[PDB]
Formats: sequence, C-alpha cells, structure tokens
Amino acid sequence: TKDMGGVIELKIPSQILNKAAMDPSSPEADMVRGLMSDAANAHSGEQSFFMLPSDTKDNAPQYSMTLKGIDGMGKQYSTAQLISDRKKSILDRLGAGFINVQTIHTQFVQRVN
Amino acid sequence: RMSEQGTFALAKVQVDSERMKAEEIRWPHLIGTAESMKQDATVATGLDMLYTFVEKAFKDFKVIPGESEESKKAAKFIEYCLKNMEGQTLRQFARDAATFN
Repeated sequence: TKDMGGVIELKIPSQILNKAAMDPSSPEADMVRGLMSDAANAHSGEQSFFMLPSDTKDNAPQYSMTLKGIDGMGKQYSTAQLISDRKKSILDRLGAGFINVQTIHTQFVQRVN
Repeated sequence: RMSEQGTFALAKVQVDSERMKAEEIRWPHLIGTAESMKQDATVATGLDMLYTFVEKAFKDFKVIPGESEESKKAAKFIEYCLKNMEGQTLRQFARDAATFN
C-alpha cells in the first residue's frame, strides 16, 4: 500500500500559495482550487498532458512537474520465501506438508486411530 | 585362567565424557535443554515421526514358541501376561521406552 512509486509532485512559487490563503476571492485562490481537483483526477487517457510556465529565477526553475522514484535500492529480504518456509514448518507437525507442492499423512492418521 | 584382570571403568568413562561437553548439555542440565529444544518445529517433527513407527511396530506383536509341547504352553501364558497389565499396554510402554532418543 505504501509503495508510492511514480507519484506526481508539483512545485509552485509560494507567492501564489500564500496569496490564496489570505485572499479567498482573488484570482490566485481560484487557480489553487482548480489544481487541487485537477491533480487528483490526473489519470492516463486520450487527452492527458501537462502545460506549465517556463519562468526561471535561479539555477532551479519556478515551476516543475516530476514523477518520484526510489532514490537508491529497494527492499532486499523477499518476504515471500520467508512465509513459505514458515508454512511448511507448521504443516510438518501435522503431517500435512504435502499440500505446499503409503505416505507420511496416512501413517500419521493411524496414530490417532 | 578363570579370573578377571581389569575393570570396565564405568566411573571414569563418564567423568571424561562430562568434561568434553559444552556445559549446557551435561547431566543435570540436559533435562532442561531437551525441553527447551523440542519447541523448534523441525526438532519436534523429527521425534514425532520416529515415535509414529515405534508405536506401530509394538502394536501387533507376536510370541514365537519353540518345538516342544512345554514351550507352547509357556508362550500362551506369556501372551496373556503381556496383554493384561492393569492400566498399561505395550504401545504405551514402547513410547515411554523410546525416550532414550
């Protein structure tokens, strides 16, 4: 559930964000409210695209849109095989470990009889 | 001649063997270390399968008599005694005896 790979991140100058918070009836407020709904609905389809201003103030740009990813290496322990070992560990005590694939199971039943 | 000239040295063979063991598996402790093992799901399973066939073997036991008429009468009495212990059966005895594993 928490593997947010490829999530959308948006960067906006704080002048617009701050103006909207203090002026609910200003043009900045309308555009901010539009972004909060448009970004939630941003799927992939027949008309998906992005258009951002290209202004620049420093070495970094004012507006940007990037898709995040894990900056490094992911998980290593492969929890899948951990569970399989423990399941065979449990069923072996009951003689029913063959489901993980005269027998052991038949001989085990004779003990109870 | 007809005279022993030595001893089995039971009292020495033990006392060397208790030193040459890690101290968690010497006599007065091994009783605890056995029951603190077993709760491993691979150790229990190995012992359980061993007892499964030991009980099976000593369930349908038989007494084999000799050739003379005296032996046949003795074999019948032996079978009666071994199958009429008050509150005990050979399967229970076999699964108690096999605890030396």
